[PDB]
Amino acid sequence: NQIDLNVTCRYAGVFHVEKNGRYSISRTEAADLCQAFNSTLPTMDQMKLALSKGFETCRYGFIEGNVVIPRIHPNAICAANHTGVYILVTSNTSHYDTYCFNASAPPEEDCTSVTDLPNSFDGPVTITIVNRDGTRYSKKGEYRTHQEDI
Ligand SMILES: CC1(C)CNCc2ccccc21
Repeated sequence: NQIDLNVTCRYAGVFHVEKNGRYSISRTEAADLCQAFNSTLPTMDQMKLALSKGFETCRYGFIEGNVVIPRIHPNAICAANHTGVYILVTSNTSHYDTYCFNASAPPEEDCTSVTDLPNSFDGPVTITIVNRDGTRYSKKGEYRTHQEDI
């Protein structure tokens, strides 16, 4: 009963969260997960500021209202060479990664490790935050509030 949450640097308080290293988060689980990080889904404006601070990924993830990939550098295999906040227009499917926004974060690039999920609740799941440098923080708990997600 174990969940890995892969997280990134924060950029103006925005970071990327990838569940179990695969597209596997629904829109409702996304909201709950950001809540567990005392965070919210970013707005498009918040994402655009993050991007300007140096944030890019090669993964689809939820923000408030859309599924996007922030791109700085054009790369053929990431959002088809687009730069800027690329918006997913057409897809059959509903599960992606998520982005989260933490207002308490530093204003620009913060590439320190994440070492807590301060707002997770009581539960049976071993939840592991995995940083990009491999550093890990684990705790027993739960964050999903929708039965359909469990
Ligand atoms: C950069 C990213 C999301 C890419 N997929 C693997 C992984 C693992 C730990 C932290 C971050 C990542």
